[PDB]
Amino acid sequence: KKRYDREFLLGFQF
Amino acid sequence: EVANPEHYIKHPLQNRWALWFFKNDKSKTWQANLRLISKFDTVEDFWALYNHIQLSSNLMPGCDYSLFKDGIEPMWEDEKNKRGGRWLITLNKQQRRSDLDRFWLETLLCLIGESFDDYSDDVCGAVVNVRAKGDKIAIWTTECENREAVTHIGRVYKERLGLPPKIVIGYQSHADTATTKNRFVV
Ligand SMILES: Nc1nc2c(c(=O)[nH]1)[n+](Cc1cccc(Cl)c1)cn2[C@@H]1O[C@H](CNc2c(O)c(=O)c2=O)[C@@H](O)[C@H]1O
Repeated sequence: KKRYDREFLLGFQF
Repeated sequence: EVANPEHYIKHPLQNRWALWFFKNDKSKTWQANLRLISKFDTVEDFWALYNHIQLSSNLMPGCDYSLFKDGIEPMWEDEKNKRGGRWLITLNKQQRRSDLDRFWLETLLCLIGESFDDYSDDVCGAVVNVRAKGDKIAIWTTECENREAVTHIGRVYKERLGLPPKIVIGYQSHADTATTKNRFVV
C-alpha cells in the first residue's frame, strides 16, 4: 500500500 | 479545524524494519555475534540511522549488515526464512570500491520502498557480507517454491541494481545451503 520511488526516498537523505 | 498532516508528519513506511550487525569474532558464537542495532518505520528515521553508520566498504572483514522486517530474525532457521532462500550476488574484489555501497543502498531502497509490488510480502530482508575473497549482497525470500514471486523479485532487483543482462544471478534455497545449486536464475 505504501510505495515509494527511489528518487523520492533519496530526497530526504539531507 | 486541524493542521494539514503533510506539513508535519514523518513519512510512514509500509513495514517496520530492523537493522542487524554481525561482528567477526571467533571467540564468540555465530548467534552471539549477531545483534540488533535499531528499528525504524518512516523514511526520516531510516535516513537518521543510515547517515550515522559506516558504509559496508569501510567495515572490517567478516562483518555483515542485515535489514529484516520487524519480527523476522536474520537467520535461516526463522519461521519466515526456513522454507525460502536468497537471490545471491557475488562481487569481485574490485567491486568493493565501485559497487558495494551503491548496490547495498539500492537494496535498502527496494525493501523499504516496497519495490516488488504484490510480491513484497514474500520479501523477508537483505544481507550484505563484507569478505576479503569477495563481498556478497542478497535478498531473502520466505518460500522457494513460489516460482512467480521469486522470479519477479529477482528480475526487478537485477535491473534496479543496473546489472548488465549478460550477468546472471542465482537464487539458492536455505535448506540446500544447509557449492550450492541455483533453483532460479535471471
Ligand atoms: N545457526 C545459524 N548459523 C549460521 C547461519 C544461520 O542462519 N543460522 N548462517 C547464515 C546462513 C544464511 C543462509 C544460509 C545458510 Cl546455510 C546460513 C551462518 N551461520 C554460521 O556460519 C557459518 C557460515 N557463515 C558464513 C558464510 O558463508 C560467510 O561468509 C559467513 O560468515 C555457517 O556454517 C554457520 O556455522
